Amino acid sequence: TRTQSYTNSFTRGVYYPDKVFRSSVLHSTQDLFLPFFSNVTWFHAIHVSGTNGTKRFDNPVLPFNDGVYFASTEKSNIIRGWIFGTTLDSKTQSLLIVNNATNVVIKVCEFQFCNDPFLDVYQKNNKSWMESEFRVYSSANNCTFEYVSQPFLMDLEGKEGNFKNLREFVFKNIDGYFKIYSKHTPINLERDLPQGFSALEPLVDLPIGINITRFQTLLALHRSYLTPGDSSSGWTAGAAAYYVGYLQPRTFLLKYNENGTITDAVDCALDPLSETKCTLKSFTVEKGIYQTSNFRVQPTESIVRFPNITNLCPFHEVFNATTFASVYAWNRKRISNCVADYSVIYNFAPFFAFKCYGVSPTKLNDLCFTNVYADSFVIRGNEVSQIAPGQTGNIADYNYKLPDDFTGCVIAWNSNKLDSKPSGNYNYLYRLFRKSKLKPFERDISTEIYQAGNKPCNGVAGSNCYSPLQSYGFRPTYGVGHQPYRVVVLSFELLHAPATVCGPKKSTNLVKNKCVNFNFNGLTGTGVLTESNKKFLPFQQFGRDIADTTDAVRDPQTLEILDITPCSFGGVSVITPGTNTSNQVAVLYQGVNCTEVPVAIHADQLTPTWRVYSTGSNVFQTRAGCLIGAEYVNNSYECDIPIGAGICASYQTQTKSHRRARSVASQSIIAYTMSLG
Amino acid sequence: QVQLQESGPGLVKPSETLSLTCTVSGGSISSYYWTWIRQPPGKGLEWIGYIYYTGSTNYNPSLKSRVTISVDTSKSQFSLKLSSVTAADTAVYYCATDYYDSSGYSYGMDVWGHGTTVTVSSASTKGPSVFPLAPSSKSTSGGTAALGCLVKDYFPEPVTVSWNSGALTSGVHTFPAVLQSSGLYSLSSVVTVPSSSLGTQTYICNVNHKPSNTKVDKKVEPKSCDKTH
Amino acid sequence: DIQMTQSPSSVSASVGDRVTITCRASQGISGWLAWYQQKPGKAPKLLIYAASTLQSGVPSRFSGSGSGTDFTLTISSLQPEDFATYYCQQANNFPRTFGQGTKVEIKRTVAAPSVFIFPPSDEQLKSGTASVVCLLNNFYPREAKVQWKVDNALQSGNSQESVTEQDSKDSTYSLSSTLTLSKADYEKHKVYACEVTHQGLSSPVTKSFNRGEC
Repeated sequence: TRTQSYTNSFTRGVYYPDKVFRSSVLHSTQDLFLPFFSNVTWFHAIHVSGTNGTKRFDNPVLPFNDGVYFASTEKSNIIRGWIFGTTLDSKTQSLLIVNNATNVVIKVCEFQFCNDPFLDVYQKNNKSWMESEFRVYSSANNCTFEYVSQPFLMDLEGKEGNFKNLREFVFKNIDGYFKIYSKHTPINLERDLPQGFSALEPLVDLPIGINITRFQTLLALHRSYLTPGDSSSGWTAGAAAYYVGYLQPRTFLLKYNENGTITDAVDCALDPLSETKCTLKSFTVEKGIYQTSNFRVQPTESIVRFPNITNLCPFHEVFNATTFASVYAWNRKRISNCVADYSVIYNFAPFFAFKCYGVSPTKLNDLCFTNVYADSFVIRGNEVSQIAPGQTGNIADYNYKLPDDFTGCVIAWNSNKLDSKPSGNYNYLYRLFRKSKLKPFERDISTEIYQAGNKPCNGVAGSNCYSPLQSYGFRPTYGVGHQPYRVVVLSFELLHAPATVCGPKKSTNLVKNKCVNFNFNGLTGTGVLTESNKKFLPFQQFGRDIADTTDAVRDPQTLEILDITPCSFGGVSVITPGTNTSNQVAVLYQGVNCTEVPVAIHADQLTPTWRVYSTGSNVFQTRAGCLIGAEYVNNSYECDIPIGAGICASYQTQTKSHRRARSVASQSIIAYTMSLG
Repeated sequence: QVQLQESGPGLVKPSETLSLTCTVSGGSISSYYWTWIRQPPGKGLEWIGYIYYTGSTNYNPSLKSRVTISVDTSKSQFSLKLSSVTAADTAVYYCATDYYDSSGYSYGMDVWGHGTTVTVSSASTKGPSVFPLAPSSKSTSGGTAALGCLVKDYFPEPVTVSWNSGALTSGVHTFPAVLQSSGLYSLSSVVTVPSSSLGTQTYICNVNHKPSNTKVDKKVEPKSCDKTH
Repeated sequence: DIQMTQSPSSVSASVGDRVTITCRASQGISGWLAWYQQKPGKAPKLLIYAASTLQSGVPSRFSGSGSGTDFTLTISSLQPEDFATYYCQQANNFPRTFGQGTKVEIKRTVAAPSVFIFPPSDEQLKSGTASVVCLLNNFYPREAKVQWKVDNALQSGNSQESVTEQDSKDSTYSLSSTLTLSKADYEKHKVYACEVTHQGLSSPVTKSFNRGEC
């Protein structure tokens, strides 16, 4: 059995989210198919050599990633589809049996047979039972879950004859994301995929997580005869053939019209033409060069390893404590060696303010802060807004005096039902008579009075002196300003030390020789995380380099000198002549050795290794690196596209182009030298 | 949730060295100032110093040039090397966690240990020869019965005398150690037990000694007053 | 070096009173003090740091106040589980000194102990060093004069007492009176009793335990 390979132009597009958008180009990093890749071309033959002998190309294809299963059927060739995990009756199964008025999905662990045939011939008066024949199964077990979906997830139109359908699958643990559509080609050419753009929308999702490692195709026999030329052959000789693809986690681009339809699709890791469309949110690239990324991408799973801690932070003992204190001796309690869970905080009260100066509350959940302090106090209602960076000293800002560079939140809420009393309201006080402005995070517990110039007041107020710590009077007979408000000012600290307070993120495994996403102890990187031999201090983390780019970070659990080298060469420019002129790009390398590309060593579209090639696309060495994709001529022109080191690029036809002659030249890429005249 | 388990000697000869170990279990050594603190018997608390993770020591002017505190960041441990030990150094050493924040706060001792007495002497380590206290018939005035375990002739101070492997909790009394004329301590563990259970439950009295390593047990039974039936 | 000094060395009161322990110093600490607690023999557990801020798991009965040199600690309700020695820790400079200890006592009503004298065990008689113990359980404050008596003759200081600490639940004490004697000193006599002279026990208890008779 010999199989061929066919390419895809622009098909296999799928909506990533489940919402509608209008004039919004969203960029996401998920799993989707790649055009211009090889697809298997299993040619299915329908023949019979006996009553029990059936010949059909039913091979156990291995879906390391999800694959496209086309539906190029005439009437009823493909009706179902099998999915196995081990083919040994050890994992849950799934069947998409979408037949006439019967769309029952069975997910029972069964070991039926090795080859599954399908016919539409009633065995013995099968009009009373279901239309699905009982020759598919051989036993029965405990039924876990079933589906009684009424709508048919199968497009069948026996009038057109051609079936250019697109179907994809998603093997996620959350849902299945079954996307099925159907189109029709206007030309009766061979069984090839037509060119053009197309998108798929989800129809039915399955919340059952099943480990899928083996895939099998299902075909309907529909022979009913043994000799060619009958009412089922010759006139309807429609032995079909289907293709299978594979997924690779890359970055995709999608556009949404005013109605919500996708027009085009751009993959960053296909050609240097499309690399400029991802780094810059645009589809009409201008003439010149741009700074983009190489063909490398991110893998399926990321690494988010955090320090080994299993203790919960005592945030409950902070917010809903029994009794608070006046703001001259605010209760500041540090939190360390625990796991931060910023979810029980919202379960306390309808907070009037949640101003998080510094770290945004979105990323505040997972950053692995060094230490966390919890300052709790009761301030006046209309004076809560003064507890913030800035806010020049008011009558209450001389007690806390938040600094100008704060990296925490300010949670506050009214407590009139726990603090206000008819008589007992003098327990809460505030400092009013101060000498100088306090320092950030500095308390000034004191009972000495302020001398009023004339005579030194020695513990007695008398004529003009006044005792400090005046009462607030938080009685339940005021408005919304003169009410007690319990404020919890969480302050996060980030110093060079092993982190002790992290978010609720699990710890993954270590994958060295792979370009996985770097998320160690809050640091975000996208380089090669492998073993190195750098020199680090014993208790020092988050190492840096001569530049501000993070070069190495020690693992939080098992100390390890692991450096972060970039997955791309970085200095890989892209010469774009414009999406409205041509589609030729000369790749520029900024001071690098011979082309390696560790990720795409032998990709489909490889610009180097084109020494013996005509009409442009040649390799040359420059002072700023290597020039691949153009030619060199001893002529000179203006600054059309600057390459560097006195060399520039220009998109001209050729040096020999006469409009009155019969010799018409191409429009390849040619590079010239710069002249001063 | 940090804990501190202490470990070290119990009897140190004079003029020698003194070193114990407090293992950190509950977090990494990068926040607290894991150090020690001494407490002589029947007097106040005296400090020792503080050692950070970045090798920073600072002792008291009294015992400055007699202690060298160290920290093992690899196995998460820290020890206190006390040289020139004298009779005045007999104290119950504790491991505590101090921390002062950069802004200016001065959080006190949050996490503590359990205490390891360090006696300075040159005597023996007599652990065995513990005797029980059997009850009688006239010792049941009120309905209960006292059951004691006279720990006699034992030099090491720290004892963890329990009852029935930590089962009995009510009535267990631990008297303070008292020195005899020969230099050996003597104690007892009397538990209030009702007379209705003198012959049903077990009366195992455990005695553990860390330097002696003699964790022997013994059962308490009443004296058989009827020598004929 | 700051020398912390505590004025009240022993605050004896009853359940429901308020104890006010003071702590003065030489150099003025701004606001950083601490109060500890270690009841039986354990390590001093922190209660209020920075002299005003309580710690996770500290009852609301404790409350600190003061500034400069004078600092106080006000226990609102004297729960039975409060008998301990409270300390004060200066936490301003590097050398952190402590106080002198405040043995807070609880004054309950008058109680009557149980003697429960232990007869000479036969196991310790084989070695030759026995000791008859006079026990006292659940009585009033430790003020008690336990006098031994052998053959109608008082001893001459050949005994050792061990006064325990006040209980955490019933707020009572305990006392043992070992009578250490040699083999020859524990065979010429037969009468062995401890005279109990307590405030509650008006009549002196003449409970006697003969040497291996009962």
